[PDB]
Amino acid sequence: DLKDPIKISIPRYVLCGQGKDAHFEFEVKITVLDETWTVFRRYSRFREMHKTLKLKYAELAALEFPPKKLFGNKDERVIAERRSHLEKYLRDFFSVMLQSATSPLHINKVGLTLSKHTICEFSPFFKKGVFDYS
Repeated sequence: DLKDPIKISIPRYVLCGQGKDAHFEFEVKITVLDETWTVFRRYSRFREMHKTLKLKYAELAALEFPPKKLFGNKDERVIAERRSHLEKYLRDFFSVMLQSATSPLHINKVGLTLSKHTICEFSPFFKKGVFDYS
């Protein structure tokens, strides 16, 4: 309960945009303790998060971010595998950030408060934009 405070899943993906602005976005469902919310994020956004946070926190050097091949990303099977790898990435991301003692989210940091608020402050990837919902 308090030892597993952040849960995360990507139950589905959705095709957004029309023409060949058309791209997949992943439905990220996140629960921190009591609070649950959902954001839609394209692969680009996950990668930008990883890059940004990997230089701020060293414990994230051990994390391997899933690559994207140049061709073949219109195949739904590729996208489905991506959903899985991105969900595993997010789950490893939180494992590291909660268990690394050097981390601002270390479960045992004194006075650590954990909420949607502190998570959204920690990374704006998780901040709700226009299609996102609680």
